[PDB]
Amino acid sequence: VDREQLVQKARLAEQAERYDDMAAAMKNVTELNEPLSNEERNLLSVAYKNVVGARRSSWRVISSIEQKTSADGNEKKIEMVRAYREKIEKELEAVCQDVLSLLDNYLIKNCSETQYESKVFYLKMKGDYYRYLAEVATGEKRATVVESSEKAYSEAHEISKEHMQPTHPIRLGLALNYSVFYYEIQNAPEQACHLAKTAFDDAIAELDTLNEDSYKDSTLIMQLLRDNLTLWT
Amino acid sequence: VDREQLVQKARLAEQAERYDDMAAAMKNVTELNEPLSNEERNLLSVAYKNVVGARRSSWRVISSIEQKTKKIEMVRAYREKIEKELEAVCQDVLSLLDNYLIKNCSETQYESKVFYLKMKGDYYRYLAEVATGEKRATVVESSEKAYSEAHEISKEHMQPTHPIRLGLALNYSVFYYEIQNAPEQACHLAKTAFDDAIAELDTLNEDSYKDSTLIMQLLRDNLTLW
Amino acid sequence: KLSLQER
Amino acid sequence: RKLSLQER
Ligand SMILES: COC[C@H]1CC[C@H]2[C@@H](C)[C@@H](O)[C@H](O[C@H]3O[C@H](CO)[C@@H](O)[C@H](O)[C@H]3O)[C@H]3[C@H](C(C)C)CC[C@]3(C)C[C@H]12
Repeated sequence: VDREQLVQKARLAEQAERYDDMAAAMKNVTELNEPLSNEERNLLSVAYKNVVGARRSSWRVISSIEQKTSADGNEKKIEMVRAYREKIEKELEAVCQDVLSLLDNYLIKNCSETQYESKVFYLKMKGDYYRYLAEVATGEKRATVVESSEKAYSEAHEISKEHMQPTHPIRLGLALNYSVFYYEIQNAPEQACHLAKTAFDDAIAELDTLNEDSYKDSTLIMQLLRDNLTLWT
Repeated sequence: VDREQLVQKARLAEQAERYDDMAAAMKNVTELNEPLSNEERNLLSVAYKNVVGARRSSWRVISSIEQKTKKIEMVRAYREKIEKELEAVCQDVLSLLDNYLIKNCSETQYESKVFYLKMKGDYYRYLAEVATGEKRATVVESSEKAYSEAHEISKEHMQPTHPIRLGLALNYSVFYYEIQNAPEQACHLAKTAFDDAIAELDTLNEDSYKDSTLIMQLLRDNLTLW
Repeated sequence: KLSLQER
Repeated sequence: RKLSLQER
């Protein structure tokens, strides 16, 4: 039940597609107050993303049912859909607050000044899981967590711009989700198009710097950046 | 708290892929002691099939990793943890069969009795996949009696081209192959049910003909694989 | 599997 | 589809 065994369990849960156990195993490894390896860092992020992704997918389906049958006939059935939707939000908000707690207590705190890659990695997770909370929010509760995601992306944007190559996967992934936060959340298409094209052109300027070790990860995000830029114009 | 909304909740859980909630809603509908309709019976079946199916896939992946490979003791622990969940889901649906579903089936509801006896044999066969020692022979004899009783009822009071009768023969052949390890008994029932279905294949039931031909394709694909 | 896989 | 980077 040591650190090596918990990572082995998280590897098994990913093979068994039991992402709930995978996120629970990597949560305990995070709670060991030790730095996370690049493999352990990716397994922790993949686990919670699939867990929160399952609740987001279920929420979009049920919320679409409410938008369709707003006041169509039976009102008691809408009460069942509303309580089912609010139960999904309670599970989604609990998973997000679980990730945001591990970041600001075990991951961001343990990051040194020289660990720029791990700092931008965890800062984008804070911006992502706060954006997911902004997806489920109304009134002041939305803008309260939107600014929490605005400060998480903008801070990582200033850090990853200086001490990181423009062709780095974490750099491109940060600019991708940041443009998504500017488009879907803030309804600012001009800010998203400019930010996406800026990181895209910055990556094109140094295409010769791609190493044979990790290049498909970089080309995939650049392809996603070009796809979103083509449909946003 | 009513019956109609629990069925609506099960439909919403199916479209949200929350099969755990779906199996819970149909469990409450079944626990209302009222016989399930054709759509409600399929909702309960599909729900627990996806629930026990996800546990079987995770068990088969962990078992294959334990076979291909301080590091093993944890794999065996993750195996028994999934086994505990798999056995809990099986004993849950098996209790719904022996108390609510089969009990509310008269001796003349042949189509419903074959469906529930096949389901009893399926989830007892699922227990035979993870049981060891005398616990295996106990649930294998239970799955045998459930499949045998369902086979005799469908052999006499049912049509050879019935999809439920064909699906029963498919799972009965799978039981004889993957559990009893008797490919002679497995291919015998599959070929017998296939020949009896082809003999009356010209009827082409307008109600559901694609479902009948699809199960024959599954019987045909199993004959090619074996 | 080889069994009748439902929806 | 989702415009964000999906974590495969
Ligand atoms: C919160 O933002 C963090 C993401 C930002 C950048 C990205 C880098 C680290 C990337 O390198 C990772 O990819 C590694 O993990 C895979 C499998 O886990 C390997 O296929 C692969 O080779 C390996 O590089 C990816 C990934 C690629 C694009 C398909 C999806 C998200 C993930 C997991 C994390 C992060």
